[PDB]
Parts: sequence; structure tokens; C-alpha cells
Amino acid sequence: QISVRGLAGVENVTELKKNFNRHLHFTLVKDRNVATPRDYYFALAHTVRDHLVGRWIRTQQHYYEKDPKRIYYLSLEFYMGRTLQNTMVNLALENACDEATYQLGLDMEELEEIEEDAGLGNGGLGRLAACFLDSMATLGLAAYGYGIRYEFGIFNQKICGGWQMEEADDWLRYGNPWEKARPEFTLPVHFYGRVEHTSQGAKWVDTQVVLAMPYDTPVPGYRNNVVNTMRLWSAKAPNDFNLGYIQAVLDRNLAENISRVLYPNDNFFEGKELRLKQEYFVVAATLQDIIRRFKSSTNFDAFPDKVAIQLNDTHPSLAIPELMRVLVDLERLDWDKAWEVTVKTCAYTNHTVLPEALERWPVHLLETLLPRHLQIIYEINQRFLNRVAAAFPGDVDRLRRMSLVEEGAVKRINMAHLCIAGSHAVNGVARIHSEILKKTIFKDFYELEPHKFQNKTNGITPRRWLVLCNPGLAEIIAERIGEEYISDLDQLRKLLSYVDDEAFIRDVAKVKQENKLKFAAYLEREYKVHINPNSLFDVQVKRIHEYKRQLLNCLHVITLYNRIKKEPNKFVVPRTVMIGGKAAPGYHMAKMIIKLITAIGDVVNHDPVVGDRLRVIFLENYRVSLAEKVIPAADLSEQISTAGTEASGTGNMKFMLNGALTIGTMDGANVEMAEEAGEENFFIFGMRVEDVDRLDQRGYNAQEYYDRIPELRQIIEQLSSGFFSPKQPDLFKDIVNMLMHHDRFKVFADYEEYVKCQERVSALYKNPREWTRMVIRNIATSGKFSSDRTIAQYAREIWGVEPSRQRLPA
Amino acid sequence: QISVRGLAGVENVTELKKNFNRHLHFTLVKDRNVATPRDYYFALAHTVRDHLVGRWIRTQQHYYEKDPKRIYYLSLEFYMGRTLQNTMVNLALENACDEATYQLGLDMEELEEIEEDAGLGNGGLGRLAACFLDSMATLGLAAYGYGIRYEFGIFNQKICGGWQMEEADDWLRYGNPWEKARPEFTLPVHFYGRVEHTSQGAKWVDTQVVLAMPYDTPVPGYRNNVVNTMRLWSAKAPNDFNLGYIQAVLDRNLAENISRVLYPNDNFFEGKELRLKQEYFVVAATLQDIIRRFKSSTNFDAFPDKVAIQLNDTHPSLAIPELMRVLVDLERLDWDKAWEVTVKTCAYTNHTVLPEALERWPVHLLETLLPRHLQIIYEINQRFLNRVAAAFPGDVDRLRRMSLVEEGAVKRINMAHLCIAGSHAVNGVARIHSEILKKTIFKDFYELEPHKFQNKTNGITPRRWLVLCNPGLAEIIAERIGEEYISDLDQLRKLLSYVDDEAFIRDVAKVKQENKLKFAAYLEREYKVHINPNSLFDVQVKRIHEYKRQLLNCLHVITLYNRIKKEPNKFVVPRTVMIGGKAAPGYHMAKMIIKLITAIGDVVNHDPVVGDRLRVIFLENYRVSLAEKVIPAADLSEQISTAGTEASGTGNMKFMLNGALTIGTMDGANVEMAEEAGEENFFIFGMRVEDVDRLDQRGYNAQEYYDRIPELRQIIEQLSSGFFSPKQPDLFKDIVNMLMHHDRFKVFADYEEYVKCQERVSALYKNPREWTRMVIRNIATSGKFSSDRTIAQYAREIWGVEPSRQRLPA
Ligand SMILES: O=C(O)c1ccc2cc(-c3n[nH]c([C@@H]4O[C@H](CO)[C@@H](O)[C@H](O)[C@H]4O)n3)ccc2c1
Ligand SMILES: O=C(O)c1ccc2cc(-c3n[nH]c([C@@H]4O[C@H](CO)[C@@H](O)[C@H](O)[C@H]4O)n3)ccc2c1
Ligand SMILES: *Cc1c(COP(=O)(O)O)cnc(C)c1O
Ligand SMILES: *Cc1c(COP(=O)(O)O)cnc(C)c1O
Repeated sequence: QISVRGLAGVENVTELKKNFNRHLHFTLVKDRNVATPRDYYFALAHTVRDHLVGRWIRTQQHYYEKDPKRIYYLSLEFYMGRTLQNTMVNLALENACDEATYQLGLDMEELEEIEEDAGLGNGGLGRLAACFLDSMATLGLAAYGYGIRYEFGIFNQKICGGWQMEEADDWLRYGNPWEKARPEFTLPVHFYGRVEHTSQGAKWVDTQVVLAMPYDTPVPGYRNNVVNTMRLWSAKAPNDFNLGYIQAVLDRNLAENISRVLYPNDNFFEGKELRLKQEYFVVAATLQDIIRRFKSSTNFDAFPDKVAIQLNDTHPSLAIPELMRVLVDLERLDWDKAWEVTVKTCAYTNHTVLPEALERWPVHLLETLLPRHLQIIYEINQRFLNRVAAAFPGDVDRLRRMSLVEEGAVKRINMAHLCIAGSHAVNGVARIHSEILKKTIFKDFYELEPHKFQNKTNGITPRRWLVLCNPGLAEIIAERIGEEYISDLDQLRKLLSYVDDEAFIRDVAKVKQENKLKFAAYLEREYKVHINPNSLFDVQVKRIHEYKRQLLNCLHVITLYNRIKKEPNKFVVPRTVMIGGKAAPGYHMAKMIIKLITAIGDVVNHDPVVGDRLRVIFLENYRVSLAEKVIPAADLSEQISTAGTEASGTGNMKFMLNGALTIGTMDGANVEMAEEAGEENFFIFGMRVEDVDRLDQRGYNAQEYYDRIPELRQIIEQLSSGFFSPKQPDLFKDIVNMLMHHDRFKVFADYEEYVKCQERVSALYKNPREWTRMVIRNIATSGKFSSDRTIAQYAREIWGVEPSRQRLPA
Repeated sequence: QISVRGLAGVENVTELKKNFNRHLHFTLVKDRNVATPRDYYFALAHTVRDHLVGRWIRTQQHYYEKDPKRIYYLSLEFYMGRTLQNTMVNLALENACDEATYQLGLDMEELEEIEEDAGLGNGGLGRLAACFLDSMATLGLAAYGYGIRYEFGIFNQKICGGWQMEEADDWLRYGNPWEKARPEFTLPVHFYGRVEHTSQGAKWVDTQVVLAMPYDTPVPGYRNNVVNTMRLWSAKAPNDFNLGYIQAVLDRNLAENISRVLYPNDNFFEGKELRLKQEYFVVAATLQDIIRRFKSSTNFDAFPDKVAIQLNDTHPSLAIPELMRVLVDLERLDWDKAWEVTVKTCAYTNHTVLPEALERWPVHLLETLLPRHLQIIYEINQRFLNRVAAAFPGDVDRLRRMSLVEEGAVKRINMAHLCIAGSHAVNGVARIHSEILKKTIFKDFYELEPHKFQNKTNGITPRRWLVLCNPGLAEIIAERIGEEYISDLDQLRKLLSYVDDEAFIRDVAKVKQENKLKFAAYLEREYKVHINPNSLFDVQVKRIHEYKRQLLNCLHVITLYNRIKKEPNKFVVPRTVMIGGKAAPGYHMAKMIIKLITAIGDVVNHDPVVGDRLRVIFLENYRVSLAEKVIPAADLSEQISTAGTEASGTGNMKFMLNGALTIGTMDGANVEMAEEAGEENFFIFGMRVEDVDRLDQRGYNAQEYYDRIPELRQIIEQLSSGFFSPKQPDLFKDIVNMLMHHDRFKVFADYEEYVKCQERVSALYKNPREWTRMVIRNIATSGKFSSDRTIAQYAREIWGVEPSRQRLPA
């Protein structure tokens, strides 16, 4: 049908049909009389999987023969979403599979909707890992993602009476056709025990053993026949575990709970023992696998020439002392040599500066669970502080600030300090964030070792986030500038030559309108809600957190409602305001924010005077597959975190690539997006980082804003008095009290500029031609935000390897 | 190579090779450079599985179209063993697969040894269910086996310092290629709650729900292209289960524990709540599936014309009140009509008379777990006793003896009484056992309803238990009388015409000698033990239980040792005495018996005066795959239970078919085996049932035997004084005390006759020609003990269906 989806040749279509029928019969054990739609989905998935396996085997053989430096990306989260369509895109099979299934009397889009998201992450951090795997394969790097195969991923969100309810995400219930269990590479992981000191050195003895069983998932690159591996570990009890008899077998569940469930926190450190076990489990299994692969080509001097380990925040920070443990205790390297190898092998990426997100583990927990690792950490600390003291003699407060060990009621280990000490490179994830690291939280470390500190601005894969989710846009671009941009996104700059082309302007606007109609129809069918598709689609989708300021958006929505009620017969640009995202189950204020959004919706959506001029919709169960539907349909992207809090953001980039304009603060990657597009093509408002600092020095007093802004005062009175909760008048008192007295994120301070800026958005939307010209200027300058650019920078500047766009043979 | 293994045609061999390579590449994702032997096993299993699926689909379609009466065999145990070789035998693929694998450079026998036993039973009861499934498919019955998919089957037995240690049987660790998950037929099962009485009738409300997910395994018939289904249920928590958040997800394990592990008891009722949950789980899921299939062809009058439910002991006895519950509470049938349907649908097979094996559930457990079922049981009881009182007016003691409710400190439900009341047929499993049922434990029931009571003597499948495990014997038989006997075992009678044929005598003896050499070599390789293969192989393999009298065998072994020590330079027929079997983990005396056997071995096997004249070997981890190796190698089969205790036995039959002579009591099916072969061709000894009864009336006094038999007294003194446990002199005091004062199974009473009978065995073994002639007379008359004969009798006399040997089209 459309060119970017590839060729549907007669021989390919015939072969796919015959393999589809083969899998239906032999793999699924069904015929066409009893087959369900889910059976047809599986028959297609197995058919497509067959095209991966030859390439997967050949890729891994190629790495064995050439022995390149291997890159190991360690993460507690990989937010993969669905695999079927992405695999077809990367193998150039989409049109052929569409035709094959069409000839069999089936609709491939319907079959795609049956697949479960692999929801093994919380949001941006986990999704970044997934984009990165795609880019590493597309750039021909010998890369492996290592994580945990959680039985239950991020919870499914239901809304009941306007409140979030959680249910378990039993994503493996029907099977996962993409993974391959590799029980033969099962490895032991040790916990508890104690340390014995012999004449041979230290020995970690009397431990409890849990087995780590790997499951491998293929990661195809874009049309280059490279298929890399994501290896995820699952916890298994040994067969003699606890071995009355029946209880001993039932108690195997205690060991196997390590891989049972993803902790559903975003930017919040809980400090639970089970989480620490997960972190060690992934590190310990991964490092043994790394060392095994290294030996199967004594001389650990070459280890950093053959191995790079990238730590995705501090969650796998135990890799540093575990590598030391293996090299010193088991391989018998001297301490100094082991440390040289460790530092040259490891690099650390920081993804947040929020104090509540930083991992600080109590010493008593580490002492019980990982006694040898605690000894190694103390020795690392003593040697590190010896260097600090030599560089800054007499600066005793610096020694306490830089220590890996924090004093207090409970002593804790600061895992970020450990990562900096044991890594040859430390990076932030957007220019402003990397600068904040050097100026504030890691200032002392930057002064000791300035050469370590780098920036690597985040990116997104244009395969999933343009070609897959928005084929109509991909196609109209390809008609003008060809297909090369899909693996070289900088080529989108060529679209600046079409900003005054009437045909291109029309086509850009038509694709958006089609995506809006398709999304409006999705909302009616799956959720029985009716929206005006000629309205401006104003979208804020991301996890619910005070720093992301969904509350500021709520204040604007109420403002627009109150303005309509005051002058009902005045024209206003119609909007559909859509907010979605999950709250962590223990985060009370986040749950109250969800309830506020649905309560505003209950009033606004049923007021006959408003009509279809304003609708407020809470999008339930926001996840990767829903992002693929709503992002292409958006007109306005809300990126409104308090300056200095969103380390980068990546949703911002997805919206830019898909033809939405951005309203946002000068935070994270928003700064660089505005720089690339031109500030005149971005709706920038609010305090800069420097203005937030100036308010903090004087002291933030929310009452001042309340006193001076009548429109704001009206909203707070409506919230307090029960206007949005008539049956429960005090329902929102916690929200009002927080805004008025304890607001760390200064919602009222940006209210006036935000509302004024929103008025400018409305003004531009009334001139469709000029709106669309501005959109073109955004799409055309989005090239920098390809994760292919990001990964090429990590490769050259951190890992010491050269990317390649060359194809392996088919 | 050998004819009974089928044809190896060039086209078949070529096709198997190409599919093997296809599965290695696409299914397993390996090439020949990295493939392990386990990978080759899986590639072969998938290749053979492909030949089943066309037949499986066609068989189930055929039943849908013809709508025959369906037979549902309900069991808590299916002791299947390995599937690969059995599948090849039943599809006539064995020689073709041997050739195909040979051409690929692989040894198929080595690959067969990689497969795990499906150990989902304890012993005879579970294995009988497996033989029965094979016979039902071979006889073309529309039959389904329904059970539980235990995650952990019967434990793996290790012997450490002569003691049994248990380890978990993690049989699913590498995957099971034979099963197919059917998550689409998942059904809810209810527990706890309470009963509400409305004007519409009773309602069971406020229940906890567990989901039952079915896994289907194909059951191929012998060369008839019929493939039936074994459906096993696995427990799953619903997604809203317990829905802080993390603990709620972890606590899903409480529901899922229902299918976690097989209770490892043989003939011993423990009475644990988890076991009751297992029993209801299997019944409730199965009955819904049955009713669904019945409706998918209001009128339950035809239900018993389309459905038969066979209850394998009382373990699924809750099927009776569950069927009543569904018909009365949900379908709104009147009680009397529902009862008529239930009785005509259900039939009960009893497999034991031991008092400690009979299920008697406390009322307080049923009241909490299954409150509606308890109400229905009480109503069944009241109506049943009303009939008893009308038939035997004034007989108040009969009313108390026959009640389903037993009075006492704790009130209990007698599940056997429930099964008799609610079934149209009740059978025992050997003639003597069925007679015991009518004369003793069910005498009252027999007097009320004599027409209900039947016999169905047990059998074994000649596919697994001759063709598969002893191809050399199958072949030499086929050379004389053709292949038809494999599905018509009565044809073995034709071998009586060869009892004086010198060539046949030679061949029978040669096959035994080959099997003995092969087994002697297996023992050296896997267990580092050396045996004389010219010795008489004296074998007792079965679960360890006081009633089976492994202790009587021990007394004979010590007797032979003491006789050698007394006259070292006298000739004695050399023996290798092999004893194997598992003890239930909580059964202390059974564990002590294992320790005694290994302790006797420690003395006997290292005495230089004995030499290779006597060896005592404990065969570790006895299970179906070990039975297939040792049974063909045996000369003497030990079947020495106290008369009246072994309901049938089936190991006895396996040994008879494979060319061993039997030493045994007139117990269970031993009576019928002796009748078929002629008493002159059997080594019968000991008390008959009537003699045991006479001793019980006078009172058993073990001291009398001790006082009168010097050889017995010497053994007891050796045990007591520490001769077999020099480091721990009192180790065996519990055994001595039991034998002398509390022996329910009268070991000393059969000692003299047993030893004398063993002397006659030795005498015959010295004349190989006459030994072999007697063997031929046993093999030739073993036809009655085919499970095909057993199943044909159930079909005609209980289920009301006609067996068929006709082939479905290929
Ligand atoms: O469960 C926990 O203990 C825990 C603790 C901290 C956590 C921090 C994060 C986390 N830190 N930074 C992040 C996000 O990472 C993205 C990719 O670079 C950034 O675009 C985004 O601005 C940032 O908020 N997520 C996620 C889960 C966590 C879970
Ligand atoms: O775990 C329990 O509660 C429990 C209770 C009773 C049990 C009884 C048996 C059981 N009863 N009879 C049997 C065996 O069934 C075979 C097939 O008909 C007979 O050949 C054999 O003589 C008999 O002992 N096993 C098995 C497991 C049990 C488990
Ligand atoms: C991209 C993405 C995120 C991150 O969005 P931000 O606006 O950068 O927080 C979160 N969740 C999902 C499902 C995503 O696809
Ligand atoms: C046949 C068999 C049994 C039953 O043997 P009996 O001697 O009848 O108790 C027990 N276990 C296994 C593994 C079997 O094959």
C-alpha cells in the first residue's frame, strides 16, 4: 500500500501464507474452524520470528569470529512495548505480511492489538533503554542488554469512581513467542553468609544460593540484518532448597520472588530489601556471564579493551564492588590492578537530581545481605578519601561531603558517590542537566576529576516513534526526500525547503487530521467517550509526579472553564484536554491528582453552556502501545516541569517528531529542542533555573500569588469549598494545603506566564496555515533527537568503538 | 534393525532428517557447532510431535461429528514416565527415527535418556491410570484423562550414608514439548464463602476464586491413528487477587500453591487441607468442562447417555456432590431428577482396604472450605439412610455403620460411603479384592444393592511393558507368531506350542542374558557398582511399605548370609538381590527399612568369604524409567505382601510378561496369575487370607516363632546387638520392637515357608533348560493381564460403550 512499508512480492507473500498455515496447524494445534483471533496473532508472530532466527544465529557467530569489544547495558528496566510490528518494520516485511494476512481473510491491524506490551519499566528510564537497544543494533555494535525478567511488569491501571485502582500485569499468561529460555547458561547467585579471612585472602561462605536462568530476546537492527540479544534473568530455587517435605517445596517461592514483580516507582527511592536483592541478582548473574564470554575467545589487562559496562543510574551500581570481588577474591589480582580494570570498564549515567530519587542504602542491610561487598565498599572509600585529602589538604568538610559513607542516625552508602569513584566516565542526559551535575550535586567530584564528566543528550528511535506509529507522516516525508532519513534523521533538515510549498503544507495537515479522527474513533469504541476532532488536542502524558506539574495544567483547565462561564457567548478556540499517566501505588498526592483531573472532567464535560468547546479526558492505562496511538494525534505537547527537575524528558521528543507544537519550560532537553527549532517556533514560558534559585533564596511564599491574581484565588476557593466534589466538600484539602504552604515545585509562580502563553497557542491555532508552517519547522529540526545520534556519541566518547551502517549478509 | 520397530523407508528417513534440522535451527535457535545433547533430544521430540498433531486434530473433529458417549477418567495421579519412545512405538516410527538420527551422527538411545519422567504419581494407582489411557486410545474410545499438572512430581530419591534424602523433582525446568497450554479454556473454581437461602433456592456467595488453566497432552493409540487427550489443570490467581501493592502480588502464590506439588503418600491418608483443595480443584474444573462439552453438540435426561465419569478411588469423590450442586443450584433440576442423573453417570473403583488409606474428612474442614457441599452431603445421607431403614427396619446398628457421617470426638465424612451411594457401579481391582469388599468392608452396601458390585482385574499395557522396554523378547515372539499379539495379548497362548522347541528355549534364555548384561553395565556406569551377571537376579521393586514386606525379604537375605558363613565351602546358587523403592517422607518405619537394606549390603558386599555368591543392592530412585530397565533383566519377581493387603499389584504382571518367575503369596492378582499359568509354574507360599483371619482370632504372638526357629532367633539377636550397625548398636531397635510386639503384617508367620520356597527357586535355577521352560509357560499365559482386556470390560460392563480396533484414516 505505502512505500516505506516495503515490497509485497508474489514469492514472499506465498511463502508467508504457507508458513502461517504451518504454524497454525503444528505450533498452535488448531484448524481454521476452531481458531480464535489470538491463535491468528500467534501464528503470525511465529511466522515473523522464523525470519529473525537465521540472522540472530549469524550475528552471534560473526561476533564470536571477529571478537569486537562488547558493550553491556545494565538496567533494572527495559520498557519494550509490543514486538510484532517493530520486527516487521526492521526486516522490511510489513507490506508482505499485510498482503499475506489479507489473502487469508484476516486484518493484520486487529491481530497486532492482541499482543501484550512487555511492560518491564516505569516510564522514561526504561523506555530509553529500549530505544538504545534498537539504535545499538542499527549501528552494528556488539551490544547486549541485561536485566530481569519480571513475571509482573508495571501494573494495569483502572479508574473506578475517578480513582486509580491497580491490577497485576500478567503479561506472560498466554506465552511470549519472542523469548528463548536458555536453562543451560543458568548461574548461581549468593546472598547472606559471612566472610572468613584465611592466608589465601577473604572467602565468602555459608551463603544462600538462588539460580539465575537466562531468557534471550532478539533485537533487530533497521534493515542491516544485525540481530542483537537482550538477556533477562529469572530466579529459580536450587532442587535441594530447604531439603516437613511439603512446606520445603512450597517455600521455594521465597527465592523465586526476586524476579516476581517490578517496583512501580518513578523518581522515588523506597529502600526495600527485596529491591536490593533484585539489584544484586542482576549484577551478579550478568558479571559471571560477561567473564565467561571474555575467557571463551589469566590476562585481565585486556578486559577493558574487550568489555564496556554501562550503568543505567545507580540501580546496578553493585557491579563495581562485585567486579572487584571477583577479580580480587576469585581471580587473585592485586587490589590496585583490579581497581584499574574496574574503573576502565565501568561508566555511569545519572538520570535525576531529585533528592528523593537518590539511592542511599542502610549499612545494616548491606552488612546482612552482602557482607563482603560492604568490606570492599569501605576499602574503596578509604582509598578514595586518601586521594581527596592529598588534592585538598585540610579540607575536612570536603572529606565528609565526598565520602561514600554518610553519617547519621542510620549510616548509609551513597551509591552515586560509589559510581563516580569507580567509573572512567559520568554523564548526564541533557546539556542543562549535565551542567547542573557539575555546578551542584557533583561539584566536589568535578573539581577532583573534571575529565570524567560528560553530556550525552537523550534521543528516541525514529523506527518505533515515526515509521511504526505514524506511517502516513513517514510516507509524505519519503515522497519528497527518500527513505534514508529513517537511519539518518538529520536528513529531515531538507524539509525546510518545503515550508512554503502549498502541497506539503496540505499533506502535513491532512495526516494530522487523519490521526485525530482515528484516535477519536479509538476513544469511542474502547472507552465510550465522544470528542470533537476539529478541536485542538492538548496532551500531557507521562507518569504522575508533583515535579511534572499536572496540577499547573489543571489550573489552566479550570481557568478556561471559568472564563467560558463568565462570557458564555464569546468565541474560544475549542480544546480537548487529555491527561494520562500512572501514579505509584504508595504516592498519595499523585493519586489525589488523578482524582482531581477526573473530578474536573465530571463538571466540565456535563455543563451544557460549555458544549463541545472544552472537554477534559483522563486517558486510562498510559503505556507504550497507547503512546503510539495518542502521540501522532496530538496538536500541543505539554512539557511543563519546574525548571531544573526533568533531567531530559523523552516524550517531548516523540511529540516533536510527530507534528505537535510544544508548550514548555526551559527544562531538560526542551532547551535543546528550542535551540534546534528556533525559540520563535516554540511556546516557552516560566522561570528559568536561575529564577527558581532566586525565589529559593528569598523564600517561596505562595500566598503572595493568591493575593495578587484574582483568577487564581477563584480557583482555590472553588477547590476548598467543594465545587468539584459536592458530596465530599473537603476532598481536595490536602491539595490546597500543599499548594498554599508546602509546594516544592512552585506551581503558582509559573501560573500567570503559563496562561498568557496558552492564549498565544490559541491565537496561532486559528490560523491553520501558519500553525502548519511552524509544525514543519519543528519536524525538520528534530534530527538531533534520534537515539542513533546519542548512541554514536556514547560509542566514540565513552566505549571506544566505531559505529557501522554496513549490512551483514542475508 | 528389528521388525517390530517398523519400516525405515528412504522417503520417511529423508523427511525426518530435514524436519530435525528445521527444529534445531528455528525452534531451538542453535546450529550444530553449539548444540548440546539436550538440544538434539528436543529437536527429535518436536519432530516426532509434528506426526501426532494431524492425528490429534482429526481425532477430536471425528468425536465432535459422531458425538459418541464420552468417558472421563478422573484421577489425582497420572504416572506417565517418558513420552518420546512410546510415541514412536505407537506411530510405527522407531526404526525410521533410529536411521535418521544415525545418519546425522547421533545415537537415539542416548537422546532418549535425556528426557525427564513425567512423575505425576506415587506408584501403582498412578501408573494404572497411565496404562488405562494407552488402552482406551488403542481401543478407539472417546476418552479423556483429567488431573492436576503438578509443578513438582514425586520426589527424586538420593541415598546419603544409607538414608533416603528427598529432592524436588523440577521436571518442567527445561520445558515439556508434549503439552499444549489452552489458556482460552480457563475456568473459575470457588472456595470458602457461605450459603444464602433465597426463594430461588440456595446460593453459594462470598467465595475466593482460583482459576484453572488446562494443559493438554496427546495420548496416541497403537497404530490406529487415534490420539486422545489428557487434560491437566494448573492453578492461577485472578489479576485483581488481593487488589500494599507489592505484597498483594507476592501473595498470589497462596492460590497457585494448589497445583505446586504431588503429596508423596502411597496407601496412607494424611488429611491435610491443601490436599482437599487439590481434590476439589480438579473436580470443579473438570465438571464445568464436561458440562460445556455436553451443551455444545436443558435436557439433562440424556446426560448419562453421553457421559461416563470414572472415579479413581475416593480422591475425586467430591464429583458426586459437585454434580448435584451444579444440577440443583445452577440448572434448577429437582433433587430426585438430579440424583438419578448423578448415579447413572458416576462409577467408583476402590483400590485398597487398608484402614489407614481410607479418606475420612473432618466435618469442620468441609464446613469452612465447601459449605454448600457439606449441606448436599448431609441431604444425600438422610435420603440414603431412609432407604436403608425401609429395607432393614429396626436395624439401628446398620444405620450407624452405613452412615456417610461418622460420629466421634471429631465428626468425619466417610468418602467411600459417599462414592457407593452415588455410583451405579462399584468395582475392586482383582477377584480376591472384589470378594473381600463384598464380605468385609462393604458388606452392608452389598446386601442393600448387590447389583452395584463388580470386579475388574487390573492389567498393564503391552506397548510400554513389552515392545518398548524389551524389544529383543518382542522380536523373538513375533518371529514365531507375528505382530498381532501386541494389540491382542491372548495370542501369546500360541507360545505353548514352542515349550519343547530347542531353538525357542535358546532364544528366550539369550534375550534374558542380554538384558542382564545391559543392566549390569548400566549399574557400573551410573552407580559404580559391580555385579555377577551369571547370578540369579532376585528383584523386589515397589514403594516401601510395611504391608509389602521388604522386611521378610531382608530376613531371607540375612539367612542366606548366615548359612554361607556357617559352611563357607559349600556350593550355593549365586544371587544378586536388588531392592528398590521410595518411602513417603513422614513414614519413619519405611525410612528405617531403607537404612536396614543398605546396612545389610554394607556387611554382605564386603565379606571376602561370601565373594560374588551374594550381593545386596539398593536401587536408588525407583521410577517408571528405571522399571523399564530392571524388569526385563529380572529372574525372580518378589510379590510377598501379607495375604489380603495388596488389592491387585501391577508390578507382578510386568515381571510375568518379561520372563521372570514369581515367588509370592496368594494375594491380589497373584491368585489369578497362578491360575492362568498353573500353580506348578509359580512359587506360591505362605498364609492364605483365611489363615491370616484364623491367626487374628487366636491372637498373633511373634514370640512363639522366635522361640521355635533357631535361624530366626539368630537374626533378631544380630539386629539387636549391633552386628549390622557397629558404630550405633541400638540403631535398629524400633524395627526389632515392631517385629516382636506390634507387627500388623505377620512377617515371622510366613518366614519358614518363604525360606523353604526360596530353596526350591534355587534348585530350579541350577537346571537352565527347565527354568526356561517354566518361563515360557508364564509368558504364554500372561495375556489376561493386558490392560486392553481390563478396559474392554469397563467399557461393556460399566460405561455402556463398544470398543473398536478399526483405524482412523491417516
Ligand atoms: O524503586 C526505586 O527505588 C527507584 C528509585 C529511583 C528511580 C529513578 C528513576 C528515574 N530517574 N530518572 C528518570 C528519568 O530518566 C529519563 C531518561 O534519561 C529522563 O528523560 C527523565 O527526565 C528522568 O526523570 N527515571 C526511575 C525509577 C526509579 C526507581
Ligand atoms: O495422600 C493421600 O491422602 C493418599 C491416600 C490414599 C492413597 C491410596 C493409594 C492407593 N490405593 N491403592 C493403591 C494401589 O492401586 C493399584 C492399582 O489398582 C493396586 O495394584 C495396588 O494393589 C494398590 O495398593 N494405591 C495411593 C495414594 C494415596 C494417597
Ligand atoms: C516516552 C515515554 C515516557 C517518558 O515520557 P516523559 O514525558 O519524558 O516523562 C513515559 N512513559 C511511556 C509509556 C513512554 O512511551
Ligand atoms: C508398576 C509400578 C508400580 C507398582 O508396582 P507394585 O509392585 O504393583 O506395587 C510402582 N512404581 C512404578 C514406577 C511402577 O512402574
